[PDB]
Amino acid sequence: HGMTPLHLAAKNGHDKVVQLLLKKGALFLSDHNGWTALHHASMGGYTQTMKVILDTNLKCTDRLDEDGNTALHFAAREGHAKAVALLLSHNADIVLNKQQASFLHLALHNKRKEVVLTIIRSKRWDECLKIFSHNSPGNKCPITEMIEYLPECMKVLLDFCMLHSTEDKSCRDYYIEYNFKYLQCYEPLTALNAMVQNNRIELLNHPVCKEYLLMKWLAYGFRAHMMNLGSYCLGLIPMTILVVNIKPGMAFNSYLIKTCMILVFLSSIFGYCKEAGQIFDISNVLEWIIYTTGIIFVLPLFVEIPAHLQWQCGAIAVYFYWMNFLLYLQRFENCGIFIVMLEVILKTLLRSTVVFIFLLLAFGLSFYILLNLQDPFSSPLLSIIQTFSMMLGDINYRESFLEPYLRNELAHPVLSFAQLVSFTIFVPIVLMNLLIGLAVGDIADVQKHASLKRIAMQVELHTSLEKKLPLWFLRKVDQKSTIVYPNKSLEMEILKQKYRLKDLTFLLEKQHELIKLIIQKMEIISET
Amino acid sequence: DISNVLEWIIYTTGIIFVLPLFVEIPAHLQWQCGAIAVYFYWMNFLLYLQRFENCGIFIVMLEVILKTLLRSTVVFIFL
Amino acid sequence: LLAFGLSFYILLNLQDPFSSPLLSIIQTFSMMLGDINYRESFLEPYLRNELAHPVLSFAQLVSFTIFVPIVLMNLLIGLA
Amino acid sequence: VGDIADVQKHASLKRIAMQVELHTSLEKKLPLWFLRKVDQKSTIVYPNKSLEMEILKQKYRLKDLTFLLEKQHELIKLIIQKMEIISET
Repeated sequence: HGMTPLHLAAKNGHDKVVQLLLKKGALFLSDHNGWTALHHASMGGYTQTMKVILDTNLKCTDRLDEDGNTALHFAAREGHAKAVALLLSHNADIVLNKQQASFLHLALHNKRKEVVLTIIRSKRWDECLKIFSHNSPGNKCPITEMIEYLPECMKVLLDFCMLHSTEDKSCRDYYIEYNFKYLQCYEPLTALNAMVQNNRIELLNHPVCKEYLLMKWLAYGFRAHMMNLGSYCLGLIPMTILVVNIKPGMAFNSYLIKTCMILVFLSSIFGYCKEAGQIFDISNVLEWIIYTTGIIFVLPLFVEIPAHLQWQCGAIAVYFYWMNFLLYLQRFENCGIFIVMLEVILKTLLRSTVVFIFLLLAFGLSFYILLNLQDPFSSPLLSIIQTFSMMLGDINYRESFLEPYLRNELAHPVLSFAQLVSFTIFVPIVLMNLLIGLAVGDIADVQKHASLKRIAMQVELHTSLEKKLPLWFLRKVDQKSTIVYPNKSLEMEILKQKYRLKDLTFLLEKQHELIKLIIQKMEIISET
Repeated sequence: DISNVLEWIIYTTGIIFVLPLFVEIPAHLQWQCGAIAVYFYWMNFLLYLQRFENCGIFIVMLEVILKTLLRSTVVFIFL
Repeated sequence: LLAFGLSFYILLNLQDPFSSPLLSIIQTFSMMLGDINYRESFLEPYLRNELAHPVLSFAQLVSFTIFVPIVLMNLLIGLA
Repeated sequence: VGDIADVQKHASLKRIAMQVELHTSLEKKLPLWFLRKVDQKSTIVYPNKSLEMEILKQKYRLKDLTFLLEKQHELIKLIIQKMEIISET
């Protein structure tokens, strides 16, 4: 196979033979597949023998195999944290080699926890961040790979980003400093966008990232709504203060309404000045209704219109302004979840109303046919609205059933009561108890991961902004460091147990095979 | 066998509704038979959408609650 | 509530229980539970043609009766 | 709420189990010669138009482990059975 007795001695880790072979000139040969002996000491992590090799000649930390790997890779693959610490104790170079994968990434693909704890805790660390190749097909940054595989190593890395001094003793000046040099690399927010795609919630609740989002929020994110929503609120309020300060009947054409009339008119065509808004299709049809009927409302600034069509256009206007204003509060924090719940139930009900509109059509026609001569069932599309108005428990039953029954105005009396107890079972109880049960299942689904959802919403908001704002403006507003004065699991538990058991049974193989070897080579005379 | 009794009601009262195509009937019994007809047509039409994909689950939920309530209404009818 | 409260104030002004804002908006708050009157508020004015915008009001009403008594009150149960 | 969450517990399986019931109820009614031209058995698509099995996998690895420990321990009994000693007596 190519092996030379220095390599096998380092393969099974016996320090006393590897020192004497080096004392009798072992000459550090490379075998087939290029595995010099320090790779064998790394593959196994026999650090005592590794101390022997390093203290003699040092012409092995630079050797590459036929894969081009160093022994830092093979110590990281088998995950021997004492070995890499001994290797990083000396000046050991790092290369990307025939896979364009580096040393730190290779520790992460084998998911070895303890070595990358010791990597960041050791010195000579920041250049290992910088040595990851850009535009690599499998692993661009190491920090996004740490998000992809080992989140707890990211957590202790974030623990090094946060500083303290004078620990709440005077409590009037208390110093807390953060560092955000890790959350950068162009493409924005890459260390944080990786957290939500690998849905690592504890890293998002880590107080470095909360202060990191609060930096993006206070620099421009809170200012973004004040230019966005504040424009819309400038379109909103002069519609609303117009409708209160005039009666809904008459038509208009003092010294407060004329400026109010033009103000919604300019903001409507300001909405038409954009085909799409600058911040990233329910709102597209909604604003299009909003922008049409706003102009038609204040159209008596230019041409006379009848008051009937004017106020009709105001009805669609003021209803849909505040409806879309509810959609502008969707991208907030304290008010954000209740819109998301509201749209899920609305999307649940609207994909359910294509089913139960026939249920309404059944009772709607059957009440139209049973009790025609009453006024509230005098027509279809009056019987079917009344049936929709009786969904909640608004069955009238006195002026609709009893007071006509005792004067025998019921056409089919035994049928109508039989329809009614069928009705009062069907839509107010079993539909409305179905329709509650869809809500509780959907809201608990939302509240299952709501804390991740509002953060994933908020990091979406900045990344949708960051590809729109010019980068020269970014350069002065980013701070990348804060100074804070406060005086103003069961799945990964078993998964960690699986890797320890799989390592255990692998250690039992080499033990059993070696125990086969003592039987293969042991003399016997007395037992024969 | 819910549809078997349902169509059997559906098929009787349909004929009795349009029975003035052949023999004259009073209007009171005619429209009475139309009331059972148009109510149970759309009720069974809800059962034909049961075997669909986008509309399928809401019938299955509707029948479970109805089977829950109807095995409960033998108790609370005394209440 | 401000959307339907003004929209009912603008659609059916000439009734007494919507005769003013902060009377239309309390009545809209009182119609949260299923207290949509619908007889003396919609039907009995419609058959005498006292509705100013009839196709809009019913279109507002089925939008209303969906929105606040069902999906808000079923949201608000689901938070409980 | 208890019954709907029971339905939504396995609804995605339920609508599929409903749909495969629908075809199999049909397929034993349609004549097989009509089936022969309408089946295609190949498609061409243009888009431009767990915790239980985790422990269960761990049980089989542990049960194999303790079985490997039996043959190891029995063989380790065998080296004691056949090994000479003089100095320790």
